[PDB]
Amino acid sequence: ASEEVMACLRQERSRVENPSQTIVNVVAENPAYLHCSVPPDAEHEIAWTRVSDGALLTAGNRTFTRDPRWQVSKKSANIWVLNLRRAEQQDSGCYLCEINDKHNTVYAVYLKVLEP
Amino acid sequence: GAPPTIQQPSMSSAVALLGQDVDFTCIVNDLGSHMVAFVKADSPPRLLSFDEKVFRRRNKYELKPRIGDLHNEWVLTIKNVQESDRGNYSCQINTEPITLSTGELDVKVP
Ligand SMILES: *[C@@H]1O[C@H](CO[C@@H]2O[C@@H](C)[C@@H](O)[C@@H](O)[C@@H]2O)[C@@H](O)[C@H](O)[C@H]1NC(C)=O
Ligand code: NA
Repeated sequence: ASEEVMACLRQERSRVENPSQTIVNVVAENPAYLHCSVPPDAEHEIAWTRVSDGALLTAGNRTFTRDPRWQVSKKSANIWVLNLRRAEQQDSGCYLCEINDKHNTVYAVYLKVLEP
Repeated sequence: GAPPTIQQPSMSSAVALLGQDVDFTCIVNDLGSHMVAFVKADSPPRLLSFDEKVFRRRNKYELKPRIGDLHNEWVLTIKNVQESDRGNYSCQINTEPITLSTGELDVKVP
């Protein structure tokens, strides 16, 4: 379990250390919220990817995956949110937010969904 | 009535020489309303294009969507390949589970 979390967080590639939570525990059947901070005063696009299979979940302003439980939104000026509307244990694992900035930032977030 | 499939020859593995442009082709039958993304399967994986849009570095990566005779060939070009471009490239279709085809690029220096 420790190996799994560390192997997720080691995938971050950033010049500015991730300012958000990078380990998120939730109970199954509740929503999960993963955050991606972008540079301020610039219009960056982001993309969220699920590492277990490599599935692209969202890219720019729109969901990419056809799994209807996922949405991306803007929480504030510089924070994007990947919203998982009903989490299940099998959603546990590593998620990556890639930003189209000059340093090609990747933030990694480990999601753990616990049994109800 | 078939689901999306990736047709031969897609995502052929290649050895290229430094400075060449390199194409990866993903031929998709029965794409329907599904979508196609190209990814560099490093660790972390890097998104190269999604649907008809190049995600970053438009002077490095180009996408030609829906070309060929049957308008079903998706072509990713990597410009001016360098040693850093070595590795695995994937074509992903957003089926569930995802449909993938991956090819490996080697780059040799003169
Ligand atoms: C390229 O891929 C080769 C085959 O490996 C499999 O597919 C890749 C994309 C990964 O998901 C890996 O876990 C699989 O075993 C590898 O043997 C080869 O080392 C890879 N090359 C590089 C440069 O990563
Ligand atoms: Na292959």
